Amino acid sequence: VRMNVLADALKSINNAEKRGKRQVLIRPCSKVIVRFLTVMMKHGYIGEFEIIDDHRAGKIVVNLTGRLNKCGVISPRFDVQLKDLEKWQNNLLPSRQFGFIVLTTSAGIMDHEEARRKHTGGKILGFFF
Amino acid sequence: GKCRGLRTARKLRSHRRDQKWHDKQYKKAHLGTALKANPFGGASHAKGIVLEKVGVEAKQPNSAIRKCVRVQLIKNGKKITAFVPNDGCLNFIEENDEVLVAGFGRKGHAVGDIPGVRFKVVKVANVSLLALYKGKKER
Amino acid sequence: SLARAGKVRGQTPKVAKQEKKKKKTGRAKRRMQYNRRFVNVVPTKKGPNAN
Amino acid sequence: PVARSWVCRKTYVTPRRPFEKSRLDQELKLIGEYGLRNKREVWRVKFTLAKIRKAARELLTLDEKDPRRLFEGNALLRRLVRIGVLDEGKMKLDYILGLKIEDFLERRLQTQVFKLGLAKSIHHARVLIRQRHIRVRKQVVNIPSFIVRLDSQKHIDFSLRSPYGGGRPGRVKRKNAKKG
Amino acid sequence: GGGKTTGFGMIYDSLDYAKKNEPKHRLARHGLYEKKKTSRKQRKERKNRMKKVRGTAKANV
RNA sequence: GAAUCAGGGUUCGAUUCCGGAGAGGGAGCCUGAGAAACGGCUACCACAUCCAAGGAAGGCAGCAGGCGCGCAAAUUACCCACUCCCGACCCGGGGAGGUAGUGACGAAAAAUAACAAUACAGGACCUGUAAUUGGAAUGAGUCCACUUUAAAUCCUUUAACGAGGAUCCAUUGGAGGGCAAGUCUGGUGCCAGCAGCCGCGGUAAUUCCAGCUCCAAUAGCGUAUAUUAAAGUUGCUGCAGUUAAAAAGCUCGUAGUUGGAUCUUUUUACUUUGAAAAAAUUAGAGUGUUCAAAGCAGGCCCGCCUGGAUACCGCAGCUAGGAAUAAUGGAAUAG
Ligand SMILES: [Mg+2]
Ligand SMILES: [Mg+2]
Ligand SMILES: [Mg+2]
Ligand SMILES: [Mg+2]
Ligand SMILES: [Mg+2]
Ligand SMILES: [Mg+2]
Ligand SMILES: [Mg+2]
Ligand SMILES: [Mg+2]
Ligand SMILES: [Mg+2]
Ligand SMILES: [Mg+2]
Ligand SMILES: [Mg+2]
Ligand SMILES: [Mg+2]
Ligand SMILES: [Mg+2]
Ligand SMILES: [Mg+2]
Ligand SMILES: [Mg+2]
Repeated sequence: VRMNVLADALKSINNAEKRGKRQVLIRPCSKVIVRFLTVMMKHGYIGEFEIIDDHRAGKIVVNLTGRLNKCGVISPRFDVQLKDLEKWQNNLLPSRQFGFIVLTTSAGIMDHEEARRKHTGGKILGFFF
Repeated sequence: GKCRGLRTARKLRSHRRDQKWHDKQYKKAHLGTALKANPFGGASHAKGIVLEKVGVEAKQPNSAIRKCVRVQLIKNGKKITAFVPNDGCLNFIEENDEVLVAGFGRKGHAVGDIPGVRFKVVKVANVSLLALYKGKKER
Repeated sequence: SLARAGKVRGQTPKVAKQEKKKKKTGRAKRRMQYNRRFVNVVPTKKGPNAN
Repeated sequence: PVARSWVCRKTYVTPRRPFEKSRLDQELKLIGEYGLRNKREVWRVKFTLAKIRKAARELLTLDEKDPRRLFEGNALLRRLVRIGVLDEGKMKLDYILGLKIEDFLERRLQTQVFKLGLAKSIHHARVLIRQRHIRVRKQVVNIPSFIVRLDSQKHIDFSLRSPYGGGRPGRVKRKNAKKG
Repeated sequence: GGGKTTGFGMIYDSLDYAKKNEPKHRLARHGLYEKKKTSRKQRKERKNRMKKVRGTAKANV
């Protein structure tokens, strides 16, 4: 069955990206996905996304700009210290110039450049570039 | 596929330890059966006694007579066959002559066109066979 | 039949060596290898032991 | 138990491929230009550079306000400049990665003897070092691989006991005059 | 390269002090100290013979 | 800790530091603060030593040495001077330790020529080639003396000599392809042989045996064997499973593993920080051991100045912040 909601969300965004579609349904909306998409949206890879409330786990319609190469998840959510973070950088990211590893730290769901500034580790959710 | 979950280290470590046995280089270096079966006994060299000069025919398409010696070891009494490498170095060896043998290149496997022979003679009566060949020393 | 052994090495006619000039050894031998390859830029590739 | 130290390291790494003609000719040019006796001396200088680069690439990955990057980065840069392989205009950490091994071969004593006109050839310069005719400021040096620091660049001079700088000509010139 | 050698110097106040607090090989380099001539192999063979004899009869052994 | 190593790893650690163990095998004890002690006793087993046959004495996995075993490993050397230890002790003792010898285990440095003129070749005044010539420079070696040190030896220093074929002579492997380097010459004729692998040799052998040349790395270089990388051919990162090796005949099922969304926009796990963590080794700072491997030294004109850093040290345990993620807990017979 469905064990991981974030994985089915990012696989469906990734499949619609290479099909060249403009919009995509994301079924069940959790709050972890919403906090994941905003980090993708502040760095500007996706457009505005509409969240639909249906008195259960809702749906999200996402506008795609056409900028995304690959949004992936990492399973399990390995705990990552700041010592080991740069070894995840050259295994997930295509370059040191762009791309982000998304962490969930105690100060919230962060990309990896923000976690160095805040000096905290966390569990890894996924990545996008 | 493979289990990925965060508590599956025992399943992964034990499955690995079982599946290490299915290749040749791990199996022969950890059973000890092959260590029991080579006559060196895990050593690189051994001294023995030449019992007999033997002629070994080369595997086809090669058509020569490979000059070898039938050697009984001093360490454990195992009888082996060692090759005598060079043009006419069989004439330096006699019977009841104490030689030093070594491996022959492929770490226990048979080499070249000589069937069932995996050793070669190095020293003959405390004199290296390369020196008898080049005229450096004498018997 | 272990009779014929050392046959070709015995039937080789013996040719003594020619006592010749001492080879230079050390840094100076590398001086020759640098000169004979990178200073002689004559037009022309042929190998160095070609006959 | 004994009061002996056993700390030792090698100074060269032999290359992974034994025979590629691109690399063989490339290491031959450094020998002819700089009068080196064997390819181990090319590899020793090549190995010296790689340790500096591994010390460099480690420090490019830390952030710019870490104390260890500021400390060991500056102690790496100052050691490169006082031996002259790096300019004081290029005092940033990234410029270590642009260096070549010809900069360290430029700073041998055998190189800097010849490029001050004290010798006639770079093959001649290595001979004058081993025969104790060259001094740095007060020390006779018979080591051609002496990396001469930038502070003691001025002080390269002929020796005092040497016939080329001082008195007492050599035993060939004397026993010629002893016969006459 | 020659020219320079470097050592230690030790200037005492009066010579009886220099006989008092000095190594006895350093005083023997100036002809003052006289050690006896006996190898320790010769001196250890004599000791083990003395342990086999008890009493005043060690003195002639 | 060591070797390898992009990141992960894999293998090793008898071996000079810490801890343990045993003194031929076991067992029992005395003394003492401390021993189940073995350069202490007491047995028995094994072995072995003198003997007048009545008896007596034994324990090198201490330093040397010898035998044996083997592929496999050093002098029956000098000394308490340094380091320290013990004693009643400033004085004695130390095969601890130190110094020499044997030492291609290995590691660092570094000779075996340099120049000039000719003879020549070139290149757009510069350079190369020579069994031509020229006197210039030095060590190797020999060797007084100092120094060194317990006394020496070696290195360092300096006289005396010490180079032309500078005979004061550089080897080890190769030359079909992998893979740097010859379709040279002579012999052999599927023979002798080579060859890690594919291969070569049966009368014109680019591969054998030799000569000539040439290549490679060089005071080192082959060879055997363990092992690491190569190996994404053990796959955590990272492998495969239609037909190449391979998904159980099918379903149930306990462990195990993994578990939907939900809330501010109790115990833990996690994350950050603090302690406490043996040095050596590693990383690394400073410093011209003549350089370098090293070493912890040193530097400046009566003495003065100055170093002997810092990091790292899985996990577990401890400490204070953080509260996303992940478990978990409170009021439903209201007890
Ligand atoms: Mg004990
Ligand atoms: Mg024993
Ligand atoms: Mg006992
Ligand atoms: Mg003993
Ligand atoms: Mg040995
Ligand atoms: Mg000792
Ligand atoms: Mg070496
Ligand atoms: Mg020589
Ligand atoms: Mg080849
Ligand atoms: Mg491997
Ligand atoms: Mg790899
Ligand atoms: Mg495979
Ligand atoms: Mg099949
Ligand atoms: Mg089926
Ligand atoms: Mg959930």
